[PDB]
Amino acid sequence: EIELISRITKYGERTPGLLQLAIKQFAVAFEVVPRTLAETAGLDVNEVLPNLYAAHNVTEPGAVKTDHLYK
Amino acid sequence: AESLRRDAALKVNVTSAEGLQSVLETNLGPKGTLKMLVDGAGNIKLTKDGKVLLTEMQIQSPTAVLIARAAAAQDEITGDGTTTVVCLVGELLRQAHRFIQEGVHPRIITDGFEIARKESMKFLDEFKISKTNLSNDREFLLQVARSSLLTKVDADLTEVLTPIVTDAVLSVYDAQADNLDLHMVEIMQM
Amino acid sequence: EKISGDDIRNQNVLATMAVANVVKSSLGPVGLDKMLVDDIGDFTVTNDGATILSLLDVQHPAG
Amino acid sequence: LRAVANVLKDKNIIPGAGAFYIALSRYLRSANMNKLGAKGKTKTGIEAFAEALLVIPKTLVKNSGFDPLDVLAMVEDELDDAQDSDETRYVGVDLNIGDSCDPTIEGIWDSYRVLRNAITGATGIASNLLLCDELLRAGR
Amino acid sequence: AEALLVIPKTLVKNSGFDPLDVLAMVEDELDDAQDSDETRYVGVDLNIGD
Amino acid sequence: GRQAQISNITAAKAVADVIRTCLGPKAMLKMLLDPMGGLVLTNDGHAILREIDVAHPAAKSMLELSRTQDEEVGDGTTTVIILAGEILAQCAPYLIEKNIHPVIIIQALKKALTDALEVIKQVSKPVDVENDAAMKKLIQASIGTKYVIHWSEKMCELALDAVKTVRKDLGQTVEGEPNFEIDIKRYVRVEKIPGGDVLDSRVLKGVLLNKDVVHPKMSRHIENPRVVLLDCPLEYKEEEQVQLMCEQILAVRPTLVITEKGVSDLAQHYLLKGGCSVLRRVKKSDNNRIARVTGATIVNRVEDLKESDVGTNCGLFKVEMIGDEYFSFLDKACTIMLRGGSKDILNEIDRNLQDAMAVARNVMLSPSLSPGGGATEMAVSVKLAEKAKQLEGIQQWPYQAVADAMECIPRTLIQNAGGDPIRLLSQLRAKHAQGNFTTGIDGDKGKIVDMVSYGIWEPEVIKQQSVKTAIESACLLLRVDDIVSGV
Repeated sequence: EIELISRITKYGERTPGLLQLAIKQFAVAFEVVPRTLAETAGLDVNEVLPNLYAAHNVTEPGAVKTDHLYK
Repeated sequence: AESLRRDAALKVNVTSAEGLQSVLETNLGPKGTLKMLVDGAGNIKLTKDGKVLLTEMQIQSPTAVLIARAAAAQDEITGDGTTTVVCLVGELLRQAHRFIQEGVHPRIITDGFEIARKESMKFLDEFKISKTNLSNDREFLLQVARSSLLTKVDADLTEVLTPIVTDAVLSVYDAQADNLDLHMVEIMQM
Repeated sequence: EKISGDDIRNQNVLATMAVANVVKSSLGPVGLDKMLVDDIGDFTVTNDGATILSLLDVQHPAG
Repeated sequence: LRAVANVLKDKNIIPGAGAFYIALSRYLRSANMNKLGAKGKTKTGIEAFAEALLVIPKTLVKNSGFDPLDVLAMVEDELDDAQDSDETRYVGVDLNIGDSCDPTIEGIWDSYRVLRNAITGATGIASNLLLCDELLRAGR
Repeated sequence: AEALLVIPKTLVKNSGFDPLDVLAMVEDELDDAQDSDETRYVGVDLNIGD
Repeated sequence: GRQAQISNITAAKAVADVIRTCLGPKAMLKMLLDPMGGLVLTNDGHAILREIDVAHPAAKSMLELSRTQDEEVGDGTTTVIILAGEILAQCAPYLIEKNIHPVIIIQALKKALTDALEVIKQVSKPVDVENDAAMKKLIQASIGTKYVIHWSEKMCELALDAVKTVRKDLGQTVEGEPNFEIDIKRYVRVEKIPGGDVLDSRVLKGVLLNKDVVHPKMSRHIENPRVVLLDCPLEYKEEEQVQLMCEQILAVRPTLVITEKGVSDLAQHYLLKGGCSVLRRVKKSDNNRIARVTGATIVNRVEDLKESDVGTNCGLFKVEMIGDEYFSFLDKACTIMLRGGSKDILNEIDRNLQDAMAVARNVMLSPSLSPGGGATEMAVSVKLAEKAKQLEGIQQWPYQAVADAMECIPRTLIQNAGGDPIRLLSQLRAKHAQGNFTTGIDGDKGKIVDMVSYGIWEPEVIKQQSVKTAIESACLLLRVDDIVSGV
């Protein structure tokens, strides 16, 4: 759910027209799944959310993805 | 998360103009009706002048305040057409209120009037007719003076006041550039 | 009026608790300030908690 | 006195009895349609201005009980024959008889200064009433 | 005549596009088609708005 | 509790709700209903806010912050409130539903303000401050839609002569460098002079006084009059004491005598044979400007008056009557003389010229221009989306909410334009990427067009102070989480 956010936002600016507003809100609706997992586990909302974005977003000088996308 | 679509609102401002328009609607023209207005003074007074009607009644509605100020500017400059302007403002809001539900923006409504006003000046110059300064127009001034007289009376008094009003201006004012002063004409009440 | 027993003891705790909960936001330099409005309608903005209790109007013996 | 005072000041005169309002409302309607030099959206509100100028001849016949639609069609029928000929003839509403009339023969005339400030004056007054979206109540 | 113009304004109202702009583009297009001496049918496009 | 934080956002929304349609040159007119039956039809945003009676205390804080910006600059008052008001709207679900700490939001706005100023410096374009023709279209923003639109050609020459006269570079790294070092208060202060013409109006450099000659027979032409300043006037502190005070001034044999207070008739005969004019009724506030345009040392006691005074650089003594009143022309300072055909015309030009020179200095202070009509507000929001991905922190969520508030200013002009706001904002955002932020919004037409043709530009200092005060106003409302009552 977190990894698909980067792919949905990439197609938002690529598709012209009024659909740009619905595509961006389409990826935001997937953020509720990781948020409920942190609330039911007692973890803070301000903790898990920024750690998931920094794990799946890195700067790699190359086309092939590296490290781990399974986080 | 509080944000709105900015609902049209407006309404009663135009509705209050329709109620005020009907007051001066039947009061305009020589065939109109004469209404009696007495507020607190115990003195019966009947007049069709649109400016006098608004000054003798206390209006709490803010809409009629701007209309009351428009009659004061036309009296000190033009001195006539006080009721006609009121009828044009109220009727114009009726046609503009229907376009609100269609989505017509009020700024374009205001901008569209300025375009029609500039185009009206071109037709106004060709439609008007110039009148000579010669003093032989007294016969023509008789029919012109009756325009304002027939409005405020039953038309029986106009025939009596026709030679008086016409000869009042020509006698005091010789024909030159000069100027005119209405204060020099005395008024006696009996 | 005279009130004794544990009923007046609980009211004194809740009264001091309501006053304490107001000044908990100004504790420490990272804390938050507050505005004190009088009957005139004026106010002030300061981060010092010492001048707050002097200008704060509270009717209570422990206050 | 103030109506005759404007006759000596200004040499221009306009006929009354709705002769100017009917001729102006009809001219402005066909002028923008031929030129089409303003805008497509703007001409929507311009039509409301032309229809708002026809209330004056309809008001004069409304107090007397005459049909405002009947006297409106009789004036438009006379203006169609005047457009074909190259002459100039003014048409106006006669309240006594109920048919049309010649304002030059009847002698109904209105001041130029009064009617010039009436169109411009009523434009700004009626515009400001539509510029207020929400009534502001304050001060107490 | 004005009662028949609500259908093209109703179709565009649900799409979100300004019904005033689509009305002006159709009326201005029919005027140029008569002077060009041809037959061209015009209709309201809901997706694009023109 | 949390109820006080909701009332702070609600109070900020209620204040900005009135000025929503008051932003831009297309702003409409508002009707304020007074309890006494009066109405205010003026469309001025900051003039109505002073008469608005408010309840919540945070609404009074927005009125005081808008008054400070109204004195510095004439426009942009409603811009700060609308920009700061929309920030709390986007951050409302983040503070409550998302349970985000308020200081994190405040700290995020501080870091976003630094990045916002960097984008404004990049989108700015260089402009020549010495060009008189370039300053015409700039100051015109405060000119058009006013009575001065006809004289605007002559009004541009009057404003530039006063700013360029009192400005001093003095560039160096030692004591610090003010850019052009302009002083509006003391030097640019304008005094209305009745009579005359606007076309022939010129900028005078010196001190002007409307007082006439106090003696019936006096020479109306003096070659080089020397200004002499004093505190205590000539009078009994009896005939020798007044003459003794004159001998201290006549020691240098001056050809002109200017007294702050009145002059008795006994002192007029003593100074008559000395060949010097007597001028009484001089204000105290103007005495500081006289010493700078003359050099006579202000001294209290007459016996302590120094001889270092000089009357050099005096243009003319001519007393010739102008406007049925006798004037005096003495032309590091200047005195703007506004001449017109009546006092009502000069009263409107006064406030208009002061606001025109305030915008004129705004271009002089920052030699750069920013695109107007919502182009600057939209161009910054585009850069906020790119830098949001590189933050990688908890501040990313409140940082992205700023871009939504940055797009409210261009959406405001669209609400007054009459078109579809969603359709225009979608296409306008894509034009700034490949268009070098040259795509603005046209007010008269309403179709999205470039600003290269019309050439609408505004100085940078207005855009900098607008976004700087908005963050300080939005964060200040979040600083107070609790409100109490009582003395």
